[PDB]
Amino acid sequence: MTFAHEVVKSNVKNQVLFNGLTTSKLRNLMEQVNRLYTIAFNSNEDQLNEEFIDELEYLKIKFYYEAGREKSVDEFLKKTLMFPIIDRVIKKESKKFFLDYCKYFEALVAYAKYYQK
Amino acid sequence: TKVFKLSFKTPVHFGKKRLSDGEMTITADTLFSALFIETLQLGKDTDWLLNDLIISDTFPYENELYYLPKPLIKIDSNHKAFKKLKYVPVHHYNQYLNGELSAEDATDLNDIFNIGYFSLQTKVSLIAQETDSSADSEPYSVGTFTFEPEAGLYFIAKGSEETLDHLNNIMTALQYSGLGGKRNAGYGQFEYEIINNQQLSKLLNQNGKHSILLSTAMAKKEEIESALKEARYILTKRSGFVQSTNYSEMLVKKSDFYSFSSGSVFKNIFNGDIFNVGHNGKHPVYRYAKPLWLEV
Amino acid sequence: YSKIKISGTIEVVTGLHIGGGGSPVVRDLQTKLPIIPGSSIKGKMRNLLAKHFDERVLRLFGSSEKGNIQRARLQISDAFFSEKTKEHFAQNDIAYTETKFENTINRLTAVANPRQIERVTRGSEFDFVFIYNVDEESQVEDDFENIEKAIHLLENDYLGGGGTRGNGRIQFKDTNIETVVGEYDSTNLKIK
Amino acid sequence: YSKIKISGTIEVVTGLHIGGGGDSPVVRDLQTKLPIIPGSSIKGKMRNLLAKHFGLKMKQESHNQDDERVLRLFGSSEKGNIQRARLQISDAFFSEKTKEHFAQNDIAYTETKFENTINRLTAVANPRQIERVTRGSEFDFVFIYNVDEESQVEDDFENIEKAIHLLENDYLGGGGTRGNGRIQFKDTNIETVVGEYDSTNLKIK
Amino acid sequence: LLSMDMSGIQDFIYNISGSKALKSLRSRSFYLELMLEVIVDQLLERLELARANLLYTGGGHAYLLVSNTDKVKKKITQFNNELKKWFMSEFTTDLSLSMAFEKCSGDDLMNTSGNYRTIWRNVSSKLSDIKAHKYSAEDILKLNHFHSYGDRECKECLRSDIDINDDGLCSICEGIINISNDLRDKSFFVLSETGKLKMPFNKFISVIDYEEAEMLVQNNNQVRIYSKNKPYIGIGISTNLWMCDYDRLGVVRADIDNLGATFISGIPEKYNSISRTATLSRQLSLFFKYELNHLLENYQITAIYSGGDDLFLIGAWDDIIEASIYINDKFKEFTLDKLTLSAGVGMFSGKYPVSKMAFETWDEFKKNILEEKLLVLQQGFSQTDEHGKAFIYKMLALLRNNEAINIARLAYLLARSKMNEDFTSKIFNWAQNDKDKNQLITALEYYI
Repeated sequence: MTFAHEVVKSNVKNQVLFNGLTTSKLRNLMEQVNRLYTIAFNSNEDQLNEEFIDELEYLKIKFYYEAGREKSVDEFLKKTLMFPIIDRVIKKESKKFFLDYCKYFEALVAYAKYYQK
Repeated sequence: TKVFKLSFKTPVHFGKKRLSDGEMTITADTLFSALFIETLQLGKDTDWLLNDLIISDTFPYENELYYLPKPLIKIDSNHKAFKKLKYVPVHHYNQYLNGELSAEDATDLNDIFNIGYFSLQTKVSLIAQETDSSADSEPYSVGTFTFEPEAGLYFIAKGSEETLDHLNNIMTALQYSGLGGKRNAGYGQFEYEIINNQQLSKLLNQNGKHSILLSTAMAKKEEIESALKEARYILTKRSGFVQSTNYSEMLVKKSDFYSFSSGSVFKNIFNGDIFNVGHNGKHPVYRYAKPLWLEV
Repeated sequence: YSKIKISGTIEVVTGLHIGGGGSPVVRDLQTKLPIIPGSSIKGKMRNLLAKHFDERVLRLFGSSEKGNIQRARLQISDAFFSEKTKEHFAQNDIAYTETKFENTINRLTAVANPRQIERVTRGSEFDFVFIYNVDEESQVEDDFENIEKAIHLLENDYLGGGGTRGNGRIQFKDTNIETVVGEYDSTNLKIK
Repeated sequence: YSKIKISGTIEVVTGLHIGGGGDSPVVRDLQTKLPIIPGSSIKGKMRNLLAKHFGLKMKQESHNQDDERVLRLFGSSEKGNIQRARLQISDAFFSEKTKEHFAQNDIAYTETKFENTINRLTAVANPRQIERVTRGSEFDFVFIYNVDEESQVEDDFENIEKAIHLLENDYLGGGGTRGNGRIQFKDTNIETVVGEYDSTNLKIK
Repeated sequence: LLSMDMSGIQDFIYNISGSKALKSLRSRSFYLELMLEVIVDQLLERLELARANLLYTGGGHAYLLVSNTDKVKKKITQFNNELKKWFMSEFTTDLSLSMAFEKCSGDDLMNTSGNYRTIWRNVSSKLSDIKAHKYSAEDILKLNHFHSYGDRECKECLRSDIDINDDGLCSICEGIINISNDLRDKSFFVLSETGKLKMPFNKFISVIDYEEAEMLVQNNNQVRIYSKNKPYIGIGISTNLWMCDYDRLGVVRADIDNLGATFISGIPEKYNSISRTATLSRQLSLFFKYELNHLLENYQITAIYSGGDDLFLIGAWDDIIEASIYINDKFKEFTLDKLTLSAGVGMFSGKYPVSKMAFETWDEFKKNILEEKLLVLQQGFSQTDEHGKAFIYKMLALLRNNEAINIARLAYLLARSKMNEDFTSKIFNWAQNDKDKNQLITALEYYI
C-alpha cells in the first residue's frame, strides 16, 4: 500500500500536482483525522467504541463531501484508494490499524505539501 | 574449588588513582577486603575466613566466553599486536602458550574484545556555601564502566568445603551491598551465579613446569630469594585508604605496598601471605597476597 | 544483622530533567535510554531532610568528616525505565524524550532569546531500589519514619533543574518492602 | 518546615496560544496529545507583571535584578545576594472534566483561526493560520509555596494574589494584544501538605 | 649495540588533575625527555665516547654503538646499577631504565647476511627481558618495609610517596611548575650543581639566557647547554637538543602505523646499513621535531607531546580538526605517501582532568564530509537565517531515528523552511542514502 504513498511523486505533472490540488482544500481532512487520532490516543484498549466507529462513519462522509466539492481532491481520494482503506479500518475496528492509517494519511499530506506551486 | 560469576545491571566505578579514573577489573586485594568487611558487618568469625580461603583476581567475561589475563612468557617470533592484547579466551589459552596463536588470530581475538565501555559521569555538589551564601557549586567527575547485558566479572576460589559454604553465605549477603568505588552513590550492585565450566576446570587441573600467578601476591621475607630465581614479572604499586579505623580518614591510609602483577610466570612456586599494612590504627588492616596457580 | 530492600516505581507527573551531559539528559552511551542517576535522588533527599531540621541525617546517609565514623546506612541506586513503559511507548509510538522550547525576555530591550531543554516524557515509570542495612535493631522504626518523611517531602517537590520553573514533580507507586539479608521481619514497615 | 499546596483550574475565556513547538502549533503533552500550559509560562508572566508593579530601575531591568520582595518570592540566586526560590509553579494539565465534556458534545480541543494582514502601499493580503486552544477548556494547576520564614506568609500570598489578578486582566501566550489568551481562575484552594502550619486564614481570589 | 628504555612513560606523564593542565603537561613531557637526555649524555661521557655515537632517541628508547671490551661492560654494569639505585630512590615504580647490549661485528653492519635487523630484534628482546626483571630480592625487601610518616597527595602530582611541605605542594612537582613558566620565554637550559630540577646523576637543571650561557663559557664551568631548537649558537657546549615547544577543547592523538617495520625491516636486503637506517631515523626525527614546530604556526594549538611516533596535541576543537587535516596532508607529502598515521580527535569539556582526557583518545573525511557537505550546508545556513539550533536539532532528531515515516517527516520539515529548492533536495537525497545520511549527520554535527 506504500506504492500509493510514493505515487504522489508519480503524480507530478505539468505545472500542477494532482490536477492542481492545494493544501487549502485538504486542511479540513487533516483536522478531522487529527481530532479522531487524539480520541484514539485517549482510548486504552484495542476494541473501538461504537461512538468512535460512528465518528469513522462521519469521517468517510466528510471524505465523500470534500471529494464532491473539489475535483482535484476527488482525484486524490480515488487514486490513493482512500475509501477502501477507510472502510477496511471501519471493518477492523482495531486501534492499531487506525494509527497505521493516520500515519499513511500523514505521509500523503506531507509529501503533497512538499510539492506546491 | 568453585568459581563465581557476577552480573551488575548498574555501572560500577573501580578506579586506580583518582575518582575520575575507571577500570574494568579489580585485583584480589579489593575483593578480599570487601568480603572481609562484609563478614565483619555480619560479625561472624574471621579466622576461618582469614587463613584458609584462596581467591583469584577478577576477570571479565562475555556472553559465553571466559578469559584469563596474558602470561608474560618469552615468545620468539611481530611484537606489536601481542603488546596491545591483555586477555585470552580459554579456547586457545594453551594454543597461545604453545605458539599456535597467529598474529591475525590475535587481531581477531582483540576485535571480539568488546565486553563493555567506559564513561565519565559529572556530578555537582551544593553542600558548600553556594546554597548557604554567596559562593559557587563544585563540579567533579567520576569514571564508570557499563558491562554488556551478558558481561561481568568472575573469580576462581579454592579451599575447604566449609570455607566454600561460608564464602557462599558472605557472597550472598554482599550481593546487595556494593563493590568498586562509589557504592552508596548508585553504582555496583550484583546478582551472582556459580557455574562450573568443564574446560576451565580442566585448565585449573593441569600440571606443568611453569605456573601462572593469577592473583596479587608477594612471597614472605624468607622465600623471596628462592622464588625470584627465574621469573618474568611486573610490580604493581597498591595504595589506598581505610574505613572506620581511626579518627581522621584523610589521616588514615595504608602504606604503599608492592606485589607482583597477574601475568607473571614463576619457576619456583611460593605460598603468599596476608600482610599487615597497619600502623597507628585501632585495628590491624589486611591486604591480601596469596597465589592461585594455573600449572602450565 | 539484617538488610531491608525497598523497591518500587516513580512516575514523572511533570517531565523530569537531570542532564548529566549538560542541553542533554543522562543516558547510557549505548542503550540511549533515560536513567535517573541515584546519587541525584540521594542529594535531593538529603537536602530536603536536612532542611527539615542533624544526627539523623548523618545516620541515614553518612559523612564521617567531623572525625565521627558511622558509615552510610542507606544505599540508593539509579533507576531505569521499566519494561512496562518501554513496551507501551513502542506500541503507541511515543518518543521517550521531549524537547521544550523556552524563551527569555530582556527588559529595556524586549528582545527574544530562544532556549531548549530536554525533558523526560510525562507518565514514564522508573524502577528504583533502596537498601537499608539495619545496623541497630532498636532504631530501625525511627529511621524508617524519617525516610518516610523524606519520601513524603519529595512527593510534593521536584528533582533536577528548573524545578521552580515547572518540571520534575514525581510520584511513588507500588512500593513493597522485603527483608533480604538476616532474619528481621519487615511486614510492618510502611512507605507510600 | 512546611509546604503549602494551592490548587485550582484555569478557564480560557478567549483562545490560548502558548505555542512553543514553533503550522504554528500549540505546546502539547506527548502522552495524551493535549494542550498544556508549561509552568515556565505562568511563572514568568507572574514575575514579569509583579515586577512591573513595583519600581524597576533601567540598570535593574538590564541585570534582571528586581524588587526585594518579588525576588524573594521568585529567587534570583545569580550574584552576591542570593535568594533561594520560594514558590514552585507546576505545569497545567487539560482536566478530565473538560475532556469528557468536549467528547460528549463533540467539540474540538483546538481551532485554527485564520487571520489576515494588509501591508501598506500594496494593500495586498498575506494570510496566516494560528492554532488556539478552544475557549472554556479548563486546566488543572498546582502551586507549592514554601515557608522559608514563618513571619512572611500572608504578605507573600497577597503578592501572588495580585500577580493572579494581573494575569486574569492581561493575557498569556501570544496574540495577547490581538485578542488571544485572557484567562481566569476558578475553584482555588489551599491546604497545608507538609509541616504543622495552618492555612485557613489564607485566601487567593 | 647498546639500547636504553624508560619504563613508565604513560602513567607518569599522565596523572595530572590540577588547574595548570597545560602548564603541567607541557613541562612534564619536557622533563621526562630531558631526564632521558641527561641520562644518555652522562652515559656517553662515562664511556669517554663521542656525541656522534648516539644514533637515535625517542619515546624512552635510545640507541648507541659502543665498543666490545670487558672494561666497557663493567662500566655499563656499574652505571646501570647506579641508575637503578637512583630511580628506586626516586620513584620505585613510576620510571625505570632498562639497558641491554649485544655483541656484533661490522661485517653484519655491512648488511652482509641481513643480520643487522637480527641483532636489532635480539636487542629489543633483550630490552624486554631486562624490563621484566626490574628489581632483586633485597631491593623489594627494602621496598615493602618502609613505614614512613608522610603527608598526602600533591594536588598536581597524583602521588602520595613524595612529601608535601606547604599549601599541599611537594618539591619535585613545584620545580615542574617553575620550569613550565620559564620554558616559553627562556630557551637555554644548563646542567648545574645548584638548580630547580632534580636530575638522576645527583645534578640539577636551571634555565638561563643566551648572555648567561656566554658568561658560563667565561666561567669555564662544567655546563652543557640544552636548547629550544636553537641552531648556529656556537656557545661552549651548544647542544641543539630537539623539542617542539609551540603555544570545548579538541584533542588529537596520532601514531605512525607502519613504524615498527620501517625502523627494522625498512628497505629489504640491500639498504639495511647501520648508517642508512640511522639517516632514516634522522630524517624522521628532524621532521617530527622541526616541521611540527613550523606547521603549527597558524593554529591555536599548544604542542604537548611530540616525538618517536607519538603525536599528542590539544587545542581548539575546530582548530584541532583543521590542523590535524593539515598535518595528515603535510605528512603524506613528506613521507611521499609511504608512511601512514592513525589519528583520533575527541572533544572534551574544559577544566577536565587531562590525565583522563588522554586515555579517551582520511581522504574520505577530507573530500567528502568537510569539502563537499560541510561547505554547501554552511552556504545554505548563511543564506537563510533564523535556522538556529532548534531547526538543526529537529533535523538531527529526524535523522537519528532511521525509519521511513521519519523520512517523510524530514521531507515535510524541509518543506516548511525557505532554503533554496536545490539545497533542500540535496539534503533529502543525502538522507535517502545511508552512507550520505551518516555523512550529512556528521557534517551538521560539525556545523554547531
